[PDB]
Amino acid sequence: DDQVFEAVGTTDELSSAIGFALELVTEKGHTFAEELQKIQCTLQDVGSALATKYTTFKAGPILELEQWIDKYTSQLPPLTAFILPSGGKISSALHFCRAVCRRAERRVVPLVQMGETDANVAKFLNRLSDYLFTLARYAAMKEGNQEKIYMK
Amino acid sequence: DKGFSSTFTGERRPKDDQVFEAVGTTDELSSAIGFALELVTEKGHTFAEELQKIQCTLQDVGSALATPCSSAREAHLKYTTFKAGPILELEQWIDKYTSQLPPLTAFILPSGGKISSALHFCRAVCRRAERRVVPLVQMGETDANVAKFLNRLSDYLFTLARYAAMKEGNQEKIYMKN
Amino acid sequence: KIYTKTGDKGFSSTFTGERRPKDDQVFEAVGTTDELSSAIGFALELVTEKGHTFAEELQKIQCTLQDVGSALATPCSSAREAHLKYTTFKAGPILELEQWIDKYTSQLPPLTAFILPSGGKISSALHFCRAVCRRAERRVVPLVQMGETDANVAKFLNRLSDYLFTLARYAAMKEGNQEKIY
Ligand code: B12
Ligand code: B12
Ligand SMILES: Nc1ncnc2c1ncn2[C@@H]1O[C@H](COP(=O)(O)OP(=O)(O)OP(=O)(O)O)[C@@H](O)[C@H]1O
Ligand SMILES: C[C@H]1O[C@@H](n2cnc3c(N)ncnc32)[C@H](O)[C@@H]1O
Ligand SMILES: C[C@H]1O[C@@H](n2cnc3c(N)ncnc32)[C@H](O)[C@@H]1O
Ligand SMILES: [Mg+2]
Ligand SMILES: [Mg+2]
Repeated sequence: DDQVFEAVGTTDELSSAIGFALELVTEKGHTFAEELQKIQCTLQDVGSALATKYTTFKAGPILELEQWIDKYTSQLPPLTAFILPSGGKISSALHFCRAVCRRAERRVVPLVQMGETDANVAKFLNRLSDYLFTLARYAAMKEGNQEKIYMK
Repeated sequence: DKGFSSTFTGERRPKDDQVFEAVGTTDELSSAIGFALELVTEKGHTFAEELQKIQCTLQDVGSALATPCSSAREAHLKYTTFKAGPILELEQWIDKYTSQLPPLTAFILPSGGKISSALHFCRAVCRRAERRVVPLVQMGETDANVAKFLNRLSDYLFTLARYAAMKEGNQEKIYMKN
Repeated sequence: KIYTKTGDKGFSSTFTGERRPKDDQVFEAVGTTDELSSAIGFALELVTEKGHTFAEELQKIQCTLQDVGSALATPCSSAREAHLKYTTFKAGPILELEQWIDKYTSQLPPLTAFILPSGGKISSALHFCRAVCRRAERRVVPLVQMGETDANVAKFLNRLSDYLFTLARYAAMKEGNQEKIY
């Protein structure tokens, strides 16, 4: 079906964007680079899961992401408004990765609502967007960059 | 719910609604512009300020797209009506750059320095957003000025790409048949 | 002024004079093609040094993608409704792409594994180009199922994805980056 190819291509697109983003880390040894590579592998797993009456998609990564998300929010100031995308090359590419990921979630949702894919796949992509947002904020913080908010 | 989410007026729709594709593509555009902006190394450039104003305006179109006219109460009025001011700004800025650029006579390929390339990418993403917003406008659900703004933003990003290539002294590649 | 405002109400022109809404399948394939070309254009500027052959090949693909856009914007049905010519797409670029694919393929270690997009900035950037190129192919195949666009256009997008993948492996190899596996 053409819906499935669209889901798999958009998940591929997400993974490739994360790959480019990762190439933006200058110093090695950053734990979130390890996390982004684990996410790339999980993304290959959701791409396999989408091609099938639907295959079982392990719920493990969902908890992993949630744990990482709590880890980074614990170090961040409370955010209460919309931020403009910025805050270092890493943070910007991660916000682009975030938006691409939400496009992927929209491409997967019809398949889940039709019974052709495990709901855990959409749940994983939904939480992956929140992880991408919180991580962008954390990278901007660790570089000492503004985090510009607009309101009016 | 999972698979579902809400509009600013309280309508709960499945995550693949026209409005969610619209606001998400508006988000993708704002973020592409964000990376492009992180590519200006030298500070004080006025077009950095312009791209940031555009990011704000885009957050405003995001609110407009998330408030359908068919469900907009009175309190929501200030979001359904999208004043045309930002559009005029774009027109003015384009005129500003056009007086500084050589006359354009051929098809340009995306090129001309990292900023210029990033802006051509942003333009393509902008036109995708325009395609995702037009269905809402032609249905009566979002102010036409939003599509008008995105349509002019495509031309702004194009002339800005050209200006950046000029100021870096990089020469755009021209389309060549065969 | 360079803008006309004839698009301000959501409508636009194909190359046959027809006026369709901006969300039409032809405009979706033309835009996705436009986008792929711009992504290749940005990748083209991660080349550190001068005079790479694959940079010339990419700029050429860009030209060919302009020609793809032109073709896609000329739907065959409106071509016989408007008494226009046939608007063909030649096979030259596909055969060329296949040649370049062979040239790189023959130089890199075989691969049995699924690789993660990575391998340096050029490599990862070309993998992004590859995903976008596939999206273009997916936007074009409905147009050929309906008989509006020559099927060579789809085939060329499909061998362009193969070209970009093998070029990313080739860039990763020449850099000494190793593509990550899992
Ligand atoms: C879904 C799918 C995709 C999805 C998602 C895959 C993912 N998990 O990330 C997307 C769109 C991302 C994709 C991309 C690609 N894929 Co694909 N894909 C498939 C498909 C349908 C199943 C893959 C899968 O998930 N299997 C289950 C998981 C668990 O597989 P796996 O056990 O780990 O092992 C696989 C690989 O080792 C591969 N393998 C086996 N023999 C060979 C030989 C060669 C030369 C290669 C390269 C790989 C390979 O096949 C195994 C089974 O799928 C297969 C077709 C099939 N085999 O039925 C093609 C297939 C594996 N893909 C293929 C290709 C060509 C590619 C791309 C290079 C295409 C491109 N231009 O983008 C890229 C690879 C880049 C990358 N690594 O990201 C070819 C590989 C053979 C070849 N001619 O090179 C296959 C066999 C399709 C075909 N019939 O030609 N793909
Ligand atoms: C449409 C929409 C979007 C659109 C864009 C809207 C825009 N203008 O840019 C898109 C899809 C881009 C989006 C993205 C995000 N959003 Co949103 N979005 C909404 C929605 C449905 C309406 C927003 C709106 O335009 N309101 C009107 C404008 C004028 O309000 P405003 O005065 O400027 O004030 C708003 C902000 O202060 C916001 N706010 C309150 N708490 C928080 C917390 C955070 C972290 C943020 C970013 C904002 C925020 O709430 C106010 C009213 O909406 C609201 C839900 C709702 N309000 O019913 C969710 C909502 C604001 N979004 C939310 C989230 C989580 C996000 C994302 C982080 C999602 C993600 N993981 O990527 C990003 C943030 C992007 C950014 N800041 O750059 C949460 C925020 C609260 C929370 N739980 O943390 C909400 C409340 C939805 C929810 N129940 O989870 N969003
Ligand atoms: N948002 C878009 N996405 C994809 N293709 C488009 C889009 N808008 C226009 N097109 C196609 O590309 C061509 C150039 O678009 P262009 O923006 O120059 O004109 P327009 O938007 O129709 O009118 P205006 O001059 O008011 O912008 C059009 O003739 C049409 O083929
Ligand atoms: C923050 C707001 O974004 C919207 N929203 C929820 N999920 C997605 C998605 N995957 N893509 C785009 N927009 C989404 C909802 O309106 C939510 O309230
Ligand atoms: C690697 C797998 O990708 C699938 N495939 C082929 N073309 C596309 C495309 N444009 N987008 C997404 N998936 C595609 C094939 O079915 C193949 O098995
Ligand atoms: Mg236009
Ligand atoms: Mg024009």
